[PDB]
Amino acid sequence: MYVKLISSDGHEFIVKREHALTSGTIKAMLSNEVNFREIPSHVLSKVCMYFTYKVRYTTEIPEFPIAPEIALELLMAANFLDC
Amino acid sequence: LRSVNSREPSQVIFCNRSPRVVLPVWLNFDGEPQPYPTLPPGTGRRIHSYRGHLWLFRDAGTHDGLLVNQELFVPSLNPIFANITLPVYTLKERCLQVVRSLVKPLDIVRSLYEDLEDHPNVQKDLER
Amino acid sequence: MDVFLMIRRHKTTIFTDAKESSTVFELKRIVEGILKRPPDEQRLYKDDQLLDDGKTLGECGFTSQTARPQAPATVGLAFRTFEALCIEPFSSPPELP
Ligand SMILES: O=c1cc(CO)c2ccc(O)cc2o1
Repeated sequence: MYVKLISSDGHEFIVKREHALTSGTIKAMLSNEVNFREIPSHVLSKVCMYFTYKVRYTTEIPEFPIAPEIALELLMAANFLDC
Repeated sequence: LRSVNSREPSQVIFCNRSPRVVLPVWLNFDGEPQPYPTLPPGTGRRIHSYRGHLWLFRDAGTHDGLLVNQELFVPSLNPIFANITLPVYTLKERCLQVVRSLVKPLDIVRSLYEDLEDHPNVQKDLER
Repeated sequence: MDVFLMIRRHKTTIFTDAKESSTVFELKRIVEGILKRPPDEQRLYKDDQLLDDGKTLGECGFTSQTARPQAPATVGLAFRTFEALCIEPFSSPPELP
């Protein structure tokens, strides 16, 4: 089972349902597509990468990389999604 | 939260399986946090401790929390291995860490202003 | 071993994993369940190279240590004559404050 997370610029990210349920905000928006008017694609793609990263490592754990150019926007999205 | 004055020696290996400079912290017999010399990433150190003693570990530069043997490390009866690793930070806290390291103490909401200023701190975690 | 992938076409991106020993055709079956298109109407690409249905992902350079969860590998997708491989880039981040 998969869900669709659409960024503000139209990009359609298709991730597993249980991966998206990590964020409580997304579960409320599903209860199956979610449109994010404030999150561009270069931020939402990192969020989905964090879903896989979180489910896999929850062996030695590597650092989750965040480029400095996307840190501020990813911070706002993570704060809103509470993930 | 204090160490037990057991006087029973316990051999311990501080093993840093993290990309951070680990700062070991010993909680003395009055609960006060005591810092020890830091461990570069991927390096180990055999240290002399005692049974019932309390150890926690942080990032030496930012005091970010770290896990030892998946929070508190208590040397037991024999050496004991203390595996220090990166936890799975929340995406928000991980973002706060990166922003903290690029800006000195932004077009962001007022609630996130206080989050950036609420630095990780040993005394704050001890009350927790 | 698990490899972690982004299967991308146009403005579509699928985050999924697969075994390093699984085949290109078996990956097309995964796409089939999601996008409702049979494998015969699918072309898979590593960069610009067309992938053969019988070759394993590991043979095609999708290894567990390069296709990581926090940095997944990109597999190009193209639907069917066959369209040309088109992958819309992600938006650009702003200037550093
Ligand atoms: O990626 C983003 C970027 C912004 C603003 O740049 C943003 C703003 C509010 C919000 O609730 C989420 C957001 O997510």
